[PDB]
Amino acid sequence: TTYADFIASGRTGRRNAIH
Amino acid sequence: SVKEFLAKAKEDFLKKWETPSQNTAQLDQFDRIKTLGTGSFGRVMLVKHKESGNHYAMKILDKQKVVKLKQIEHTLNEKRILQAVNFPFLVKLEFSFKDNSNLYMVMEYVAGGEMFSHLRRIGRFSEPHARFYAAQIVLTFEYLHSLDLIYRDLKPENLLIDQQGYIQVTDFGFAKRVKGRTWTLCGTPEYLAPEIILSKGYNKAVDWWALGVLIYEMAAGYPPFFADQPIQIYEKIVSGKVRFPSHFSSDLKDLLRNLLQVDLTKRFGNLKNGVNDIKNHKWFATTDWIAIYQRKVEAPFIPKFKGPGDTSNFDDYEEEEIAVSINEKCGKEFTEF
Ligand SMILES: Nc1ncnc2c1ncn2[C@@H]1O[C@H](COP(=O)(O)OP(=O)(O)NP(=O)(O)O)[C@@H](O)[C@H]1O
Ligand SMILES: [Mg+2]
Ligand SMILES: [Mg+2]
Repeated sequence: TTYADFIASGRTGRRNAIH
Repeated sequence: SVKEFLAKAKEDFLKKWETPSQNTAQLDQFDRIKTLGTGSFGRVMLVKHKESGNHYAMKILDKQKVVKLKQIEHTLNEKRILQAVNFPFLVKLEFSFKDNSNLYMVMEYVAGGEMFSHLRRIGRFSEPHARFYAAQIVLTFEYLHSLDLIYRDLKPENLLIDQQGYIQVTDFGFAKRVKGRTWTLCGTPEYLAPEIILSKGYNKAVDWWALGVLIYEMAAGYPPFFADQPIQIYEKIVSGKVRFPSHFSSDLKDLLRNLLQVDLTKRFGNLKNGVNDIKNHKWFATTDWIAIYQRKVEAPFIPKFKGPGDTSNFDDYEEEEIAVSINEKCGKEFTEF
C-alpha cells in the first residue's frame, strides 16, 4: 500500500526547509 | 465587505512595514525553559517573561549561521513582515531584539503542538477535519497575497494548533513582499511547485500549489510526492502525475487537480477569479467563510492542556548552550533587525 511505502520511507519525520 | 476589510488591513500593514518595531525586550527578561523545535539553523524555545509571568515561544537565530547559509535578507524579511501582519490565524510576534550573537523573535506560545505531530499520530484527517484547517489557510493566503506577500513554506510543521483547535501559522522565514516575480529556490521539498524546481521565476501561485499538497497530505496521511531523497521528490513533482487514495471524494480530487496543476494559466488561485475559484469549489460548499474567520465554527479537536507552560504536545529536543560572544558579531548585516 502507498501508506506502507510512506511509513517505511526516510522522510516521515519533521522536514527541514531548504534554501 | 471583504474589499473594505482588506483596504483597512493594508493601511494597518503598511504603517508597520514602513516603520518596524525594534528592540522591544532583552534576553535577561525571560527564563529559557525548554526547546520546542530545532531546524537546520533556528531553535525555538519555551520561555517565561519574568515581569508578566507569561509564557512565550522564542525563536533564536545564530547570526553567524544565518550569514553562512546566505539567509540574511530572508531573516530581515521574516521579522519585518511578521511584526507588521495581523490576522486570526497568524502567530503574533510580541517582542524582538538582538544581542552580540543572536537574533530573537518572541511569539505567543501556541501550546497545541504542530499539526504535523497530530497528523502523523492519527494517520490522516477526515475530509471535514482537513477542510476546517484548509479553510483557514485559504483566508490566510487571501490576506497575505492582498498585501503582496508570498508565504513560501506551507507545511504541517509550520502550522500550530491553538487552545481552541484553530490554526496559527508560524515560520515567516521565506515570507517576502514582492509585486513582480521572484527566483529564490526555497521552501520544503515535498511542497515546492514545479516552477520553483525548474528555476522559472514564480509568484504567489506557489502558495496555492502548496495548499494542494497540504490538503492532500492531511486527507491521505502522506504527501502526493514522496521519496527518500529530495531529488527523487522533485522528479515526481515535475512529472505532474498525482494518484489519489480511493477514499478521496470526487469533490476533493477535483479541487486537488486544480491546485496541483502545473499549468499556471489553469491553477486555482491564479486565474481571473483569484481566490474565489477555491472558495466557491464544491469541496468547500459546507464551509461558512465568515464563521471560520470569526472562530465561531466548532473545531474537530481541542488539544490537551495540562498547564500554562506545558509542552506535552511537542517532541523533546536535545538542549544546547546559547551562543554568546564578548564582541558584536555581524553588526552591519543585521542593523535593521
Ligand atoms: N509560536 C510558537 N509556539 C509554539 N511552537 C512554535 C512557535 N513557533 C515555532 N514553534 C515550533 O518551533 C518549530 C520551529 O520554528 P520555525 O519558525 O518553523 O523554525 P525554522 O528554523 O524556520 N524551521 P524550517 O525553516 O521549517 O526548517 C516549529 O516547527 C514549531 O514546532
Ligand atoms: Mg519551520
Ligand atoms: Mg523556516
